Amino acid sequence: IWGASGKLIDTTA
Repeated sequence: IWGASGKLIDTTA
């Protein structure tokens, strides 16, 4: 996950 993957999961890891 880098930035935003879809909508709800927004974490830089």
